[PDB]
Amino acid sequence: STGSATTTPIDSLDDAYITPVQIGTPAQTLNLDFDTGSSDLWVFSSETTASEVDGQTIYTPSKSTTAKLLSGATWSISYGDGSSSSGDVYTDTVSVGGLTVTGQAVESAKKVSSSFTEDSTIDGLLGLAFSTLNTVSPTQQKTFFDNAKASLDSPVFTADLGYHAPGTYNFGFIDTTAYTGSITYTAVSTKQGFWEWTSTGYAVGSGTFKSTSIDGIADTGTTLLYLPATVVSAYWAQVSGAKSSSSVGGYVFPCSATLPSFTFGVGSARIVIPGDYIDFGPISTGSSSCFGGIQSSAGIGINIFGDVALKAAFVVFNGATTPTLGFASK
Ligand code: NA
Repeated sequence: STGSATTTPIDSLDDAYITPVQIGTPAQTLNLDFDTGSSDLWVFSSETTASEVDGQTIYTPSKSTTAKLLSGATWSISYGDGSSSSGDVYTDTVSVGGLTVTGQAVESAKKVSSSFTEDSTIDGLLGLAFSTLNTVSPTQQKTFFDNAKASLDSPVFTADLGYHAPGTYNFGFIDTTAYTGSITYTAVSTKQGFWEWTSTGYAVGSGTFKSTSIDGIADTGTTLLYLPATVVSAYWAQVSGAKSSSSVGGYVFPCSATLPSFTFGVGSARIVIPGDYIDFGPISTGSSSCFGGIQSSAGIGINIFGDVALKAAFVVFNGATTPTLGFASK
């Protein structure tokens, strides 16, 4: 089997991407944030505290003939941005892009933090990191990908995120029309439960490539590119008037600037992030200070290849017995 679904930016900045997901029978379609940095499929639901729901579409298990309470199971998750959610668990039929899993754990939120309530466009998350991070207790649950894997034509999924445009998540196949050149594969460590890999270095603009190992994660659920402070300082030093602002919480730059590209290495291959991808616009409405898309990972404890990086590439998440990542230009 295979599946193919379109993923759509939630706003004009590509802050996140939503993908429609069918849950239950008859289908209830919710727009989920596919997150390769976490391992829970959780949804706004008929159980979510009413004051914490503001425009999201909810999953109502009582209206699904295939829903069953997973008795005694609870979940609770905290993300890198300080957001959180928790609740109880149902099993139900879940389909993405035509690919169906029966008996998927659907984590029903009883509580969500303010950042979720305030984002009306995201109805929940679909985690695609390794199932070792799943938070369900006392019986850990599998991701949608791990439950689909054995049925797939190939044990893979691909992320093809758009810049200010829709893109695609595919399950079970490589679309050889979706990228240019060849795919370069690189090793993955699953020790922390992430798609963790080592970039071979970077360049700023037309500058020389610096060969240096940068360990980080491929995380579709993180907007920005978080790299070591040395690398980030080298990038922003090429933008007149850029500076790190403790008040704003990262590097800002004049909105009048033209940003340089940023290149990262994947083995001997190179992925180029155009400068435009690094512009996240005014820090507040009408400001002439703009927020940068490359930020320091110092204090986060890991480097994160978030959407700024991933949307410059066709990315293969190879879930074979020995996982690997692949990157191609597009
Ligand atoms: Na922000």
